[PDB]
Amino acid sequence: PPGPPGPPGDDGPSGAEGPPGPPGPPG
Amino acid sequence: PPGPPGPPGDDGPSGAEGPPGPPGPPG
Amino acid sequence: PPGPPGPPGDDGPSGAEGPPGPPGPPG
Repeated sequence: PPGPPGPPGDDGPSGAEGPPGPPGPPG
Repeated sequence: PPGPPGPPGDDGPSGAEGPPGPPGPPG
Repeated sequence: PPGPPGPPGDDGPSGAEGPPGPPGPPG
């Protein structure tokens, strides 16, 4: 009689920080 | 025998908001 | 005995794009 499956894995790491925004308005 | 490994974890959470974009064209 | 835990999940999605940059320098 084999054991039950192990616990579900942890959630992965957080994704990277988002890319920079669009360029600002003209001065 | 031991049970098999558990189900794979979910994807991680979303990253933080990106930084501000480049400064606009000069006046 | 129970199995090993599942592998940790994938890296999450990227954070949202940043806000628009600061306005350009003055003329």
